[PDB]
Amino acid sequence: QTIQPGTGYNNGYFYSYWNDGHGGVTYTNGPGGQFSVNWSNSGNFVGGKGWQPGTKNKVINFSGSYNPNGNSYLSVYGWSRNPLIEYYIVENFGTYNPSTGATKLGEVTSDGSVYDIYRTQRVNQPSIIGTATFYQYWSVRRNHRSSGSVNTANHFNAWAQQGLTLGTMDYQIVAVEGYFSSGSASITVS
Repeated sequence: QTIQPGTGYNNGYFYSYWNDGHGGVTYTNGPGGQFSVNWSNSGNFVGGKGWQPGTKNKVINFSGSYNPNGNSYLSVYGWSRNPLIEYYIVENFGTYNPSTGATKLGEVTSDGSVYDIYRTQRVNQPSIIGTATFYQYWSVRRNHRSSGSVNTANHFNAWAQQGLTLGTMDYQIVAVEGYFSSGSASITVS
């Protein structure tokens, strides 16, 4: 059930699989909300299941295993149009804290941990509307985990209070992203 890069629907859930074409990634869709990624000396990829379009008060449940060997994240990942924003709610990462070198814009408590909030910018990088310059919003969990519940309303409200405004919501998935690393992960979304 391993597939090419692309999006669509599998077992009622929206999925989005993408990579830079380097190779070494194997993304598979499972039953219901299950999806599995296995990669060894890969390029950069983003894959996972969720909802298209996402909403601003959804409660997202994820469970399974996540074992990275290198640079990788596990997060609630999505975009917003107008303004163009790429947002992460990082639950667990590998060898690199994605917020390293980013300015901290506050904290929020949700689902049993404290999240630190950051903003970064991507200049002329690819996006859901083509090459653009856009901001990234990060909610990085302190107590890492590979299963549990995410109340996005807590993060989206905390972001709004600090001056980080989301526009119209695009896709919103539980994604495994990995940049030139190895690992395996099997996540079930609900």
